[PDB]
Amino acid sequence: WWSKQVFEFTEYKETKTFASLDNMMEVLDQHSLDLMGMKSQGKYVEFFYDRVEDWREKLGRVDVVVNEWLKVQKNWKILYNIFLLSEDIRMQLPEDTKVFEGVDKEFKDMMSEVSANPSVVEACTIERRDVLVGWSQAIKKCEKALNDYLEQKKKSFPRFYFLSNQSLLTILSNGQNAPKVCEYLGDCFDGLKTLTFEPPANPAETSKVGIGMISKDDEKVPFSSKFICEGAVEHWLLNLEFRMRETLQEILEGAKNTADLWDSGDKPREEWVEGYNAQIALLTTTIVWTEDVGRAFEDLAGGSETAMKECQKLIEVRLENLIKKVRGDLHILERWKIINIITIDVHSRDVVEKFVIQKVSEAESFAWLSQLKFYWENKPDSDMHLRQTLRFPWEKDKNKNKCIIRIVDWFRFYSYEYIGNAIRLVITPLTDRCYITLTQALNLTMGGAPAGPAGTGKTETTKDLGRAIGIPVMVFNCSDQMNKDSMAQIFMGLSQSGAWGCFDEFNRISIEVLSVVSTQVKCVLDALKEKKTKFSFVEEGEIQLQDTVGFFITMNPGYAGRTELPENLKALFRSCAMVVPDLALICENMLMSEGFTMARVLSRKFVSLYMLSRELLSKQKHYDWGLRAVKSVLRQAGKLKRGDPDMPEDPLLMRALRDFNMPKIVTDDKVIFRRLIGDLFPKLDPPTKQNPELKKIVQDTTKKDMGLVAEELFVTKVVQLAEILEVRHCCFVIGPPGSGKTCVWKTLIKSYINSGEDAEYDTLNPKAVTSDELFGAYTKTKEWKNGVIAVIMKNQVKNEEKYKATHMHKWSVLDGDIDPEWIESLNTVMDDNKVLTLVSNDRIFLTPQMRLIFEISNLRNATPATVSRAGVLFINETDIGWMPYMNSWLERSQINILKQQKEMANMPEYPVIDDVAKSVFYRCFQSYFEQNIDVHDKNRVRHICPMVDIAMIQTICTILDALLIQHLPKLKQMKEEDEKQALEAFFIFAGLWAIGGPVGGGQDDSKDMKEFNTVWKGAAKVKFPEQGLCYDYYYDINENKWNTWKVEDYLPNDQPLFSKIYV
Amino acid sequence: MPYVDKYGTQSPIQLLRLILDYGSIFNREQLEERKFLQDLLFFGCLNQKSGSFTVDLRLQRNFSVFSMYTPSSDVIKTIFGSILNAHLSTIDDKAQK
Amino acid sequence: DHMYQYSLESFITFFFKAINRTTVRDENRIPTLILNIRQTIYQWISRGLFEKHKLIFLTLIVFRLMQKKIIDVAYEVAEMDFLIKCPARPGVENTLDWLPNISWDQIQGLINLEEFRNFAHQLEKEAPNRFKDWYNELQPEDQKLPLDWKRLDSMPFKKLLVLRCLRPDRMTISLNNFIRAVLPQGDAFVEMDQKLAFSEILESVINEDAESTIPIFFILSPGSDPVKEVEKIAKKKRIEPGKNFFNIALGQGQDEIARRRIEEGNKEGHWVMLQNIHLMPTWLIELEKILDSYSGEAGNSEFRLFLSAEPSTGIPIGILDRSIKLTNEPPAGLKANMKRAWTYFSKEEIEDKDPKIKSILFALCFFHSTLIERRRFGPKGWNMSYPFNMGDLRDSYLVMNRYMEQNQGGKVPFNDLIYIFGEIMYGGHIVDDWDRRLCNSYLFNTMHEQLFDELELFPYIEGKGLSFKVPGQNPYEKYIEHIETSLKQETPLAYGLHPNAEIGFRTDQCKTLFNTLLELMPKEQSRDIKSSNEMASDLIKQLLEDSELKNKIFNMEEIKNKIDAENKGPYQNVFLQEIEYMNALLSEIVKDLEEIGQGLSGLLTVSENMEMIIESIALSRVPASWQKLAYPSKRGLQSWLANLFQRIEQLNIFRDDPYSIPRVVMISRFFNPQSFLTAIMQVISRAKAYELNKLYIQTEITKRSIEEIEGAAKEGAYVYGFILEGARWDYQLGQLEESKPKEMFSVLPVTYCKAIPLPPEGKEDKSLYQCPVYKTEDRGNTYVFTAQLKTRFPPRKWILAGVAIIMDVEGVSD
Ligand SMILES: Nc1ncnc2c1ncn2[C@@H]1O[C@H](COP(=O)(O)OP(=O)(O)OP(=O)(O)O)[C@@H](O)[C@H]1O
Ligand SMILES: [Mg+2]
Repeated sequence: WWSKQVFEFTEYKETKTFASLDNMMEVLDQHSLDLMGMKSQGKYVEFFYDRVEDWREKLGRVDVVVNEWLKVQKNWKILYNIFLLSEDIRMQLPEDTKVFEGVDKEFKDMMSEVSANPSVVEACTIERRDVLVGWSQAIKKCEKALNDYLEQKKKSFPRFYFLSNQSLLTILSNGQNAPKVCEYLGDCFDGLKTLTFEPPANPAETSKVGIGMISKDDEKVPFSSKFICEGAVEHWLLNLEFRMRETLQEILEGAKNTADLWDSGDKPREEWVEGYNAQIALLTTTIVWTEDVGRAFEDLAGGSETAMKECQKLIEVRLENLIKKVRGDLHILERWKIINIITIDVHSRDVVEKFVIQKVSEAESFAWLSQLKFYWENKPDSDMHLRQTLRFPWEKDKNKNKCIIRIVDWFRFYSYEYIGNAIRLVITPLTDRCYITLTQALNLTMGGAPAGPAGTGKTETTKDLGRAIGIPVMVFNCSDQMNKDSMAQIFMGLSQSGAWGCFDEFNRISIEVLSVVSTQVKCVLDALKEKKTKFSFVEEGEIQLQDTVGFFITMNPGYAGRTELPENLKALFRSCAMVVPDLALICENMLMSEGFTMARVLSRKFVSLYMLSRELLSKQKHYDWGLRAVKSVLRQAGKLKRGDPDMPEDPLLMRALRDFNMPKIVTDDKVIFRRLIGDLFPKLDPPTKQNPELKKIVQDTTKKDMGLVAEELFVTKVVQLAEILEVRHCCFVIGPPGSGKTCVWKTLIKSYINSGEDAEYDTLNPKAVTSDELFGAYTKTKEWKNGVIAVIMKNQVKNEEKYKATHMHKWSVLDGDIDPEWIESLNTVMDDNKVLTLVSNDRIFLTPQMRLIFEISNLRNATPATVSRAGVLFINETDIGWMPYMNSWLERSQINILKQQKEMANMPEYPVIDDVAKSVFYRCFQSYFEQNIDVHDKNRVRHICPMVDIAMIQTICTILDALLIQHLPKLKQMKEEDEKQALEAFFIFAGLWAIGGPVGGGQDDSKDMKEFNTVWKGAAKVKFPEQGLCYDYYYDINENKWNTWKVEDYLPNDQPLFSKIYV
Repeated sequence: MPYVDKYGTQSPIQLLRLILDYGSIFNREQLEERKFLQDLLFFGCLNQKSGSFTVDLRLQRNFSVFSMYTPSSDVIKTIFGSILNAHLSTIDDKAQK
Repeated sequence: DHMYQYSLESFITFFFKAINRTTVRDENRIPTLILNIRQTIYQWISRGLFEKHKLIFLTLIVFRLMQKKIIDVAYEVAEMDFLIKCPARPGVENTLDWLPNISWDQIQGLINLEEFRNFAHQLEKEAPNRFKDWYNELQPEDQKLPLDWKRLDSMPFKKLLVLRCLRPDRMTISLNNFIRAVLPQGDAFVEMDQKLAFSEILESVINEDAESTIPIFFILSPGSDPVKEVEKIAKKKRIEPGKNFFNIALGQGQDEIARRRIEEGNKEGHWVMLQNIHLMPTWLIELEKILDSYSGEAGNSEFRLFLSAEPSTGIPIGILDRSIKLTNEPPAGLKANMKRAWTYFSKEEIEDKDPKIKSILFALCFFHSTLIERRRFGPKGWNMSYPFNMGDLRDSYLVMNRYMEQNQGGKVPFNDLIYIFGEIMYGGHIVDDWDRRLCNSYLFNTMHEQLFDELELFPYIEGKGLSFKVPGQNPYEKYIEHIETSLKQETPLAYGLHPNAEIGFRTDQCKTLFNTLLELMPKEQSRDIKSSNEMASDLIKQLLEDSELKNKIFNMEEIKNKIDAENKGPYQNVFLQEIEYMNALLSEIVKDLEEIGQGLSGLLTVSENMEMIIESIALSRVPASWQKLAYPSKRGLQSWLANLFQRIEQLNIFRDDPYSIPRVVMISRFFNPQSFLTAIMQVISRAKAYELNKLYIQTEITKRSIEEIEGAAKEGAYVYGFILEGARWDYQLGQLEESKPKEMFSVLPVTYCKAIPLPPEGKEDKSLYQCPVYKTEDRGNTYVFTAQLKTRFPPRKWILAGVAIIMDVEGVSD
């Protein structure tokens, strides 16, 4: 292997490189392992050790040199790429740039010389290894010098500290190329993803002229004049950071002037909201809300009782008028620009309701001071220069109205950061209380920590507070890899630029590094109390301080591997208590999102149903009563609301809740749940809604080509499935072990074919195949094989039978038992976002016309979260029945169709059933199962395995089949009277045996047989002879005497093995 | 008797179900190929109180169940009595009883 | 408890030291040496132990001397097992009025002992003349019984046992008196090291022991600094300017400086104090290795290492062992807590502040003080343990301080300030929200317009005679002097609790000291003839097999077949769901029982969970797997089985005539009570014509007893088995009133539960009081629904008293 091994050079434009060395590397390591040990350990090997030891030393030498280029090439690649295409950064550090360029050219030459040499380790020798180590040390020095330069840049711009060093380096390298820089500002800022640009003079150059900014959701804010990108990357980005604010400030002055004008003005509120931006609109709503409330308090000091009731009335009319606007078709950006307003105007209405009920008639009551108030006033006696520090020009002007934000003795200016229409959380009495705690912490210049259980989303509340203020909010997540140095940089960066720091999973931090954080934070907090413009940190003392900065840490008491915070740190951070958000207040918003006028009253009713439903219904895993299920029920109700707005809300909601929950609910729970629904809307009468076109075509297709009886219960399930597939991309057809779950989805496809166009379906069993092999994994050799799921996803898009060309609806069927390990790989597809994740990292997007159908017996292995993710459908065994099989078997329509259109050529021919014979079998089947309680009684008949009703019928049919073919010629020769006895007899014999086999187990098998013998002995007109078991007798057509089974007297054989000898 | 996982469902058994209904088996080499299987029959032999007590009810539905009963005086005497009588008759005319 | 691990080696050095301290020269050396060892070892360990555990450890030493019979005491081995754990035995419904039902069930365990076999019948004879009189008398342990029980009262152990069973509260006090009599020079062991305080102990312990190689370990509680006391003592022993000795505080990066200091310290001979040792768990494993190397080297004489740390898990066992442990706990009392609150606040800040602001600060200090004293009470008190620090009180002052500086001459808003104190300042700690309403009561009572005028901080004080008021305007020094005099004696009544609520604490305190002492009790007497755990499990198994458990299980199919399912009711739905849960419990416990019963008498593999069930039966704790099933109510194993059969009895009467609901239902005996309440409302919603959501359940207390045959009253549902804690519901008055002093819990009569629509707006009624109901005495997230009842007193009084309803108190008849 080694005497002849090699390393091909792969050009990196322009350096030959060692790529794929690791494959050789691993083989070399394996040779070193066994080879070195065997020579010393082996006695024979000890004699010839003078050979193995020399070879082992050579193998050992190879590894050091091999690790050495890898440690240099990767790091050399990075530092070289910092120098590459950076004249700006080249001129800045000439001493190192030149030293580095020297090393790179040497490295490019040495690698070319090696591609001429054979084994790299043999070529490396020792002197070469020492030279490589020296070059690597020289390159490191360049990295250290570059790191110092980055810190100076980090001091200049606060956003750079938050940005990753790899991104930072990229931005500094491409300082000329503006559009590439603007790409990474999405990571720094809450909004402002990129910038719009004027097409340049020469097409080769990238644009500098910024006309507008683009949000993360593509909302455009146009700048007043052209924004030119100046030289230094930090210098033009800091001018941009200020130009964001300036432009938001400049529009608000226009927005508030037009805000007063729309009130009395002919132009509606809802139309004015459209014109302006989601952030500015929402602020200006809150501003004219506070003015409005302030005019209502001043009137009530006059004595007008109606002042509070009219302010209530007005706020409740705008809420309704806006609710109609979300219902009528809008643009998805305009949805939240309008729905975020719905979530603040609902709270506003709840505030004025609360003021009228408590009867608070004084301004500067706590109740008014408590609420987050927004004031647009040029206060001529400005205290704002004392309360915080004046930063921006407009704050210092004192001739133009500034935006101030007052709440319980904490007044700080609206900083104008751009958030770009991220969804505002639903306001609730807990979040109002939470805002009080955090604001008081800032008022006292100390940290504010909210502690709650998992799923509370406390981090999201603290973010949405800073969003209302318009200060930037940064989110940090700690995986216990955080160091003193890495943490210090964040705090240093955060202090430099006014920015709220929220720490996710702060609880899971090493008690060592935490005791630093406490000292670092203490030094900042100590500076804020002094209120000094500049302060001195432990290292890198001279840093710009800003009063507007605040530190928020989110602890989880219940989290596993929790570390107790030091008493010194606990005293600094004010603890707040956090509870799960009330299901009424979230549901109320979701209902107002879909445009229900009575949403409030319905929400309190809706939540109460679900809460009562969990308690009174039997605990089922397939039932989802979570918020995620509620939204998916409302979204369906919302489309139906938009269809018929003129219909009242309470009757519409009634019909929606019943329709969608009925399928999931079992028969035991269907009766109670229907009666439970009656409690909420007793006067309202629900009318069942069924699509007549879909129901007709399903019934017609099932008789024509499926050869199965279109039973009113069966067809209802198919229609219910078809609805679920339309709303929900992913669906679970759950059910009992023996039903027609498979037939229901199969019938739907053949109906879609008759309805529209042919619908390909790719059936697989996920549980059967190994979880790794199904999804597909890397082999020993560096090559990726396509998974069974993964290839169907490539095949269904194009270049296969399932290709999306002529097929309106395709869906891949899965019929395995759901598992948390197996579903975890598919959990990305389960979610609303149609994204597929693989080990190869090949990106596949699920089409809107693609669906997933899972078919499971028990959802016990599945997680409660997994049930929420998708739309469930339960099929009750009794509702389908076994009659439709029996009717399909007696008609032979099912069987006849399968023979006509299958690749199964070698299929046994089923006997022709006489009209007289059919009418006996039909009566006999029906008469023996319905009338006999004793047959289905657990006590009377003891089974070994829990056989399903359907399974026993399938065996009767297959036994009866063979008995007819053998005696078909005899049944025609016989008279109809003795034939009618003979066909009954055939059934009894077949029935006996079809339930006979399953009978067994217990202490004695004989006792369980005798019990079963007794009940079956009453087999209508036909009787069995006494002192014999029903099994021991078989019906003879010629004799008609039920002649007992004749056994052949054993014959001696010369077989040596005893197991071969058969009696 | 095939090893059951945490989840209480056997991977080798679940495969047989895919074969019985759909009649297509995905080969671990060339997973794109359907590899349809035809004119196949499967004859189960299941021992209770052994490994997994019960198999999946969706497979067990496709199979027609049958039971062998535990040994009986009348069953034993007819089986073994006929073996011994055929061998003891060759030994001696006596000692048949 | 963790960090109480003591080395063999350190114990051996203390044991030897005790021998060298003995000055007797073979006159009575062998006796006096034993006595000196006990004292020497006890005082070492006591320092290491917390205040609450110091009692527990002394109880062991005496019981272990008694077990081995080193000192002659009158006891029985069976009676010592009964003392450590008393099983409540049901069977006898007949009790005495004054005696609690729980006390009677403990007496039925006492009857099984041969010495107190005849005690049960003696008790019935002249009970009111003697036992009632004695029960009622305070310090009962000193009082002699007049029924010729003087012979039991001579023998201190046998007496001690009877005192627990009758009066749980006086056990902790009586035990101390028993300990003193039995143990030699026991009066010196009770006094212990209380006379020497703390500062004198620390000066003594450094000089007398741990000269070299044995580093000193400090365990500090919040608001206590070990460094301040050691530095004063350090200066007297040797010249300590801060150069010779270094008080190095452990921070990240300063681990190398501490390593250099300790390395330098050994060869130099100067002692080295390290603080916040718990803050670096990696460095303790490193430090351990350095101490082991230096113990083998043996650097310079008169060298020590002081280490101080908050108690925590993941501290190395090796360090905790080798090192002497010394605990410093601050004096525990309302007055002692109020004093510590004012000492925290800087003298020179309070003098500067005007009389108005310093007066309201005082009332806040009290408010902070009283919350720590409530934490000491479990259910009756908070219902939950929440951390409270001085920093959370300081925070609240700094906000208050600003509000007074803004208002100036204009009157200060309490309404503005009180919300902040309830929702923010001490809202942050409370998540449950039931404790928050209690938290606001204290606050609302303390903060009001009249506060600035002299006003009682303790609630109401109508005929209590404490007369403790907020001090009038005077100099700062005069505020503390008035605090110290006026608080004088600390009682439950001061916080707003009832006197019986303090007795109940000594009960809960007493119970914990014996549950710990059971674990600690070593070798299980070292055989001999007491019944084994597996025998005791077999005996309980036989009692369960004697009962028809397999018959008691209800087949779902039979019950469903009896119901038509067209005339079905909401009630019928709840029972069907309830009996299913019971079936699942009753099947599980019979499976676990018949499996463990087979494992005892049959050759089969014994699972780990089954060994735990056997262990749990001997202890007579409810099993963990069983506890998880059905109700979350903690009881004795024998009480649980008796309670379970009363649940089963309620389902048996359901099985016969299911359609006909029983005239009086018992909410005290359901799996979910809430589920039943949703049912009673459903039945009303059908009969009436409005939304179920709008209807709220409203309880009304009825004077009629169970005797009344009137049932299924239109817009109604009868209930019984409700029990009220911290108050008494008088039948004749028809209202809630202050509890009888000696009666701990007051059973409610037949409760009528009506459904009626909610008020359109939030309405506050003074007469109606909202008390929560809880399934268990613990009251920890077992809230079901808010019951309302009529009270002549203000509600504020009752929320402060903590008054709640409990379903199972073990004061249920028969
Ligand atoms: N309307 C009908 N009348 C009679 N038999 C029917 C009818 N519809 C379907 N069947 C038959 O009932 C059986 C249903 O098979 P299917 O695989 O759907 O059952 P399943 O128990 O849901 O299966 P799995 O456990 O694999 O999910 C098949 O024999 C099917 O042909
Ligand atoms: Mg199937």
